[PDB]
Amino acid sequence: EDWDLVQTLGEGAYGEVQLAVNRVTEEAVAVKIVDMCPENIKKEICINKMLNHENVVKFYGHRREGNIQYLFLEYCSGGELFDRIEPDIGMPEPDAQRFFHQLMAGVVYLHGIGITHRDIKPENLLLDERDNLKISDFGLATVFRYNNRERLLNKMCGTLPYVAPELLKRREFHAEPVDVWSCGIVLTAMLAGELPWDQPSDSCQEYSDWKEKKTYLNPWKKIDSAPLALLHKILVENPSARITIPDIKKDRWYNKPLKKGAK
Ligand SMILES: OCCNc1ncnc2[nH]c(-c3ccccc3)c(-c3ccccc3)c12
Repeated sequence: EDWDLVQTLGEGAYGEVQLAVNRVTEEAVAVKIVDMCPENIKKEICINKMLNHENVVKFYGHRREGNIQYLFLEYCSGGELFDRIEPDIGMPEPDAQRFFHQLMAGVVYLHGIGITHRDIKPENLLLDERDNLKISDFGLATVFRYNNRERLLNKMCGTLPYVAPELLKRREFHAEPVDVWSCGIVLTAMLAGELPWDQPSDSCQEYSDWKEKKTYLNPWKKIDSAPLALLHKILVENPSARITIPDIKKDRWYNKPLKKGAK
């Protein structure tokens, strides 16, 4: 089945994404369009074929079509999580907890099959029709485990506000703690409506304030003791002392009843 390109959802750097609706079955699917150094897109396709989870953007197929590559993907009519975050306020705590539960479920899945996303942020977290979170954009993703053997990462990538301090300070570093750190920055953004720092370096005043436990300053003063205590465990400088995902599922705020059922 071939598809018709109706509208443009959003032009994201490398090219554009379009709402491709078939005119027979009316099945809606997003379509990333990248103009082909084609090791970035060919790696993205292989990793996408491995994926199969409720909190990850599904990959249906692809088409070389001469020079223009067409990644067919799951359509998410809700848009980005970025746009559900009101500046300076964040969102209701119950909403933030549900999105965090779904984010952890998706990140647990990826880490279980040996994949790290490497650029988790509200802009890459899409929402479907019933507001379920789905991790998207695996163009920076890579294998950190193969045949039950971990491999350290050496490539610096991602986004500076969301990036863990060890990838700026160390030549090599574990992949999983980096993903956990960025999930913690996403949580901060959901509960405060702002990012805590430009980068986690010692040459950044805001980061140094956080290490000195000065939680009377923004954004920490907007949060609340329960989720803040979880943030104290995630945003630990040393990745070996940093909390893991199994232990995040045992956290008090993570298991606090807050939100009601379906409407
Ligand atoms: O898989 C990541 C590719 N992008 C997408 N994939 C799958 N479903 C999607 N819905 C969207 C989208 C939905 C509502 C409004 C705007 C965009 C987008 C979107 C496309 C470009 C930029 C940002 C978001 C999208």
